[PDB]
Amino acid sequence: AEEFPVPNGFESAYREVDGVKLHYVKGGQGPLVMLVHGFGQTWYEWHQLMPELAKRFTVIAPDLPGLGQSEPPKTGYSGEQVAVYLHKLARQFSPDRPFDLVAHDIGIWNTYPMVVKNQADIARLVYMEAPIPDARIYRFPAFTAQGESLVWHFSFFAADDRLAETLIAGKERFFLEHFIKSHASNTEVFSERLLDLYARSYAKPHSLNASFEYYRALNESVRQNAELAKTRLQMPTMTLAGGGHGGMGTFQLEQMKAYAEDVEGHVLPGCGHWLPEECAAPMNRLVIDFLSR
Amino acid sequence: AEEFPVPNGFESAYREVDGVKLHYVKGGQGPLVMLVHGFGQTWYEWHQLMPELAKRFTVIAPDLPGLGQSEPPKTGYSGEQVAVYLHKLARQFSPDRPFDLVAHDIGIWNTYPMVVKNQADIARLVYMEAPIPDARIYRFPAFTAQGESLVWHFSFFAADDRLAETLIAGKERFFLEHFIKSHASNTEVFSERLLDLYARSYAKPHSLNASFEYYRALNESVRQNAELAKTRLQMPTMTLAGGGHGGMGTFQLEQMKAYAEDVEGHVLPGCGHWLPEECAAPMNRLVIDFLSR
Ligand SMILES: CCCC[C@H](O)CO
Repeated sequence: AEEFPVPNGFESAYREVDGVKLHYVKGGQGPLVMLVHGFGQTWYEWHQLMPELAKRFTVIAPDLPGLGQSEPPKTGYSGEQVAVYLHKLARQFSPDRPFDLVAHDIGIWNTYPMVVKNQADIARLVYMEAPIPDARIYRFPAFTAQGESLVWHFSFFAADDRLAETLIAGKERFFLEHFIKSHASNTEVFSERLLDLYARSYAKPHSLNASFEYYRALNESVRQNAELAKTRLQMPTMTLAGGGHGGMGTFQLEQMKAYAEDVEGHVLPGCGHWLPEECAAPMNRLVIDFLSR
Repeated sequence: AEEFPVPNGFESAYREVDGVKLHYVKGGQGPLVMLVHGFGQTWYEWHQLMPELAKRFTVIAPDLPGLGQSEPPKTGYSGEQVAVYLHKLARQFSPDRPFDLVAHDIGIWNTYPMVVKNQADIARLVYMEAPIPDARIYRFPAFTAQGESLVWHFSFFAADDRLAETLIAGKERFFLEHFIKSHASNTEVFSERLLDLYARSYAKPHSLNASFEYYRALNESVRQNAELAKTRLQMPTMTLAGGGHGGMGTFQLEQMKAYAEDVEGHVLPGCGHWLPEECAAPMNRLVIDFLSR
């Protein structure tokens, strides 16, 4: 049983990594590109980009531990722990060459440590729409003159007593629609069918919990990254962010400038947080061209 | 019926003010002091302080519009709108003499405009444990290096689509225990029995909604107060804040200095947001002494 439909020419498969059964969707030929999703979503956010990339690359899109059809991590949900699973998965398919990495939202949190610790393994890097966990996150405001802020959910999701699971259970589809649309410019791309699919996936009890455990580990991830960031990133890097409602704007590139020597950035007007779906055509073009250099 | 037990020698009654039936508890004799509660609670938070004050004052403790046993406001939930109800209620009992005011949490939001617009009616003022709505509220962080921030709930409660009521309805007792304890230093005073009492009151559907409408009106109150604050407060004022987990600390006094000519402030160590219950002895003493000047 597949939670989401597989594109023609791709296969849905699993690999055991350190005792954890990881789900992924894979297709194409050539050097490896790994695409890593974020919160509220699964591998499927990449389903429009995948067949285009597959003309030039071997493409793998895993479900993050605990999410989609992947088993929860057996170590923990901090960025360093999760990055081990993703790094070892990629290396199963690209043992002798460096691979490319594209990540969105918490996919960034879950890959940054393996990028900085294994720089020779990473040919090119694309990061979109999330802060790397560092002290900058403590400056985002709780409330705005226009209403709810961008990241008040950091506290909601990190709270103890299973606050988020307890309040959201039974209302998973309702909450996810609110959350997605509050962070979107182009809400029309999120059809009832698409929202149904994403909601059913993250509503699995272990997935609903896994979702928030990433946030419960965020402060630990920040502390981890304070040490890791002493080593700058050397590989060619591109950042993308949305310039419309829900987007990170200039923050993405400005933060990345502190981490990478060789970085170019784009802000996409008329697009919010969910770039692969809200602004598929220009986002896909920018990623494809950057990786094809 | 009575949601909370009246202290001996006090009466529970109602007064219609501009078409809205307000509930209050009243006792004692002498000059009038009005005690105004905050979010998650009702007049009952004052029930330990009330007998002591009643030896020297006529004491009234109303339920805020829509909360406890008071009807929702008919105008709106902004600070200026709600303050009219409270000012008129007080002046019914003290038409020819100024009265004293003690306010906690959103009790501050709902009284500040009537204090500034009717300064001669207010003899002495005590404010505790919340910001006066102004530009400073936009500087509070969404997330902290320790975990959930003090006021991330501002965004949760203000969110469109009735997000908060939809998630919290039917889980009111769970939510309130988490909210209260997470804002406390001395959590032990919040017995299951006491939490049962508070939760039953705010679980009334009109009360759960009313609670959040105060936050949906917060930006309006900020705009209102930008004009009002052009006139400084002239009457003797005292601020209190908790110095422990969940408390406002030095912020309370520092903000009040911008608003008042004559102000003294105290931070109570080992006490969080819920001063009358967490630290009844020192808080009650500070209030009684200040008013008895
Ligand atoms: C909305 C910007 C991205 C920040 C985090 O990844 C939120 O889940």
